[PDB]
Amino acid sequence: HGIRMTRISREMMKELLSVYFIMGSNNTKADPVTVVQKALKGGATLYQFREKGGDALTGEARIKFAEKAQAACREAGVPFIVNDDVELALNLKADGIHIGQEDANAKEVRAAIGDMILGVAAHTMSEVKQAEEDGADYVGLGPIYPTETKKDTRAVQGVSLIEAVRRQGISIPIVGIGGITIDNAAPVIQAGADGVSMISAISQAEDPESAARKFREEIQTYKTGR
Ligand SMILES: Cc1ncsc1CCOP(=O)(O)O
Ligand SMILES: C=C1C=NC(C)=NC1=N
Ligand SMILES: [Mg+2]
Repeated sequence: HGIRMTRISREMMKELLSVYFIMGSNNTKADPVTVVQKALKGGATLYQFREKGGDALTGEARIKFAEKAQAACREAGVPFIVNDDVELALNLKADGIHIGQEDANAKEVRAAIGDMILGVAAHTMSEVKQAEEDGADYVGLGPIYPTETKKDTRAVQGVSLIEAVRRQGISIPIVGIGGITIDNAAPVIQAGADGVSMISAISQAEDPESAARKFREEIQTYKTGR
């Protein structure tokens, strides 16, 4: 994955969303970069650098951690997506940026990043359609299930929005997020999602590599079966 000179295709974007690992240093008790490396080795298809909050690294320390995580992704041949930080994404030549509703304006971000991958968090039909109109390459829908990893969370919606979006004929790449585990991932794909994203199921697993591998196998099976 080099410098993109064209918008990513729907097909490729959907493949990348399969097992979307998201992590910051405060999401694990182990060595951060090591966990990322293990998740990639196990089979994560996309990684999002999400380092924020009172327990996260800041300044130069955060930037250096970002560089190492990006290096790990490059070694695994997996794209590196930055959460919220547009400047960081541009400075590191990340493969993409993921933003939320409270964040900035998707239209503005799309203009600033050229043909880089753009993900937008959406919780309602209106937000999903607006994200598509603004030029997002994918939307993250959730919380699907209960989760404490992110406290300022919206109401749990199961796979309701995913189904609604598909029923309306919207084909934008979708990834589910929120309390997803190997045990409850299948229904997310069955509802019409193109993959699952998670933090704790992998970051806090006693065996992150095996957890990621189990996810990879499960998701592939269900994509073929739907
Ligand atoms: C970042 C985020 N956004 C909505 S729910 C959530 C947390 C995902 O963490 P976990 O996979 O551990 O529930
Ligand atoms: C809120 C989010 C929604 N979707 C994804 C993929 N990541 C997030 N951090
Ligand atoms: Mg955000």
